Amino acid sequence: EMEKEFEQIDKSGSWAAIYQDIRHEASDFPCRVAKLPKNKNRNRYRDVSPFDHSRIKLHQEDNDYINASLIKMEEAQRSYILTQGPLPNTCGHFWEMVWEQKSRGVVMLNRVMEKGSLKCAQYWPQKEEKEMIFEDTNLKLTLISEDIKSYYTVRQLELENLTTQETREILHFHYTTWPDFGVPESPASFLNFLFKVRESGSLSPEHGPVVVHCSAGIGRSGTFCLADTCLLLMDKRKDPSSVDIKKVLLEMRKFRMGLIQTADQLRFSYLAVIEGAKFIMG
Ligand SMILES: COC(=O)c1c(O)cccc1OCCCCNC(=O)[C@H](Cc1ccc(OCC(=O)O)c(O)c1)NC(C)=O
Repeated sequence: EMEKEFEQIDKSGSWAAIYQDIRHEASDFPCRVAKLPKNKNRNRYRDVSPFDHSRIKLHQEDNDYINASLIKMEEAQRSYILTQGPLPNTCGHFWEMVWEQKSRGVVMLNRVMEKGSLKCAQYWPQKEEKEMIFEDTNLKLTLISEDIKSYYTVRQLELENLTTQETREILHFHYTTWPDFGVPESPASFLNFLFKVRESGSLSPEHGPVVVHCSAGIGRSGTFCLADTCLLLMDKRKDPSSVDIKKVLLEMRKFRMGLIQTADQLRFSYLAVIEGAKFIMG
């Protein structure tokens, strides 16, 4: 399978090379809207922008920009919205996107503070009695319940459109033990987290695209979506060994830049997929 290739790359210690090999072949499209001066304060990293063709547009006549990309995998029949961790002034935009895109789940793969620094705003209420209201996009957010586990937390939230008093349940999956720029020692916990997301229905067709993010929404977020899509493919195809992870990644990079930030994450993606495969086949 892809495991065969794994050893090959591992025994010859050529990951770094194979990873750079993908960076060179990766797609490159314009990000003009993201670069407008008008949107300077809406971007966390100047080097991490959404392409124009695949960017998510907010549904407002004001400024429709938000650093977020719709990754649409045709064959896998799955779509994901990869975005940056919300900034102090984009939290309203963030929840507007979730509402407008009909998303059921939000997957956060980073902690608010990492390496002693702020990597994202506290964009969701931490206490039931303290609901948040985003005045700029006229939305109300409320913590309904919370389940704290060893390496991840699942929060049930309620998002309400104050314009129409319409309400929806949003599931928040918080992977809290993923070292920044690194990868877990064992993919098991990662995979276990992925399946929890799958079991909630948030990745299903009857719902809008799941919202995935870390700090930049490319490294850890990339690893999450690459593994999910790969497993889904082996699951659907008549040949579970026909799934080319490198092909899947590149196909994803057509929609957002920098997916998979280090050769290590690439190696981890291979592991996560290979291991997750053991389940996909009985
Ligand atoms: C490796 O670079 C690429 O693949 C790449 C490319 O090929 C083409 C265009 C852009 C690319 O990627 C561009 C990213 C370059 C790396 N730059 C940085 O460290 C940060 C942004 C960043 C990136 C990944 C992160 O974690 C992700 C995680 O692990 O969860 C993160 O927290 C923050 N920028 C600055 C200057 O503060």
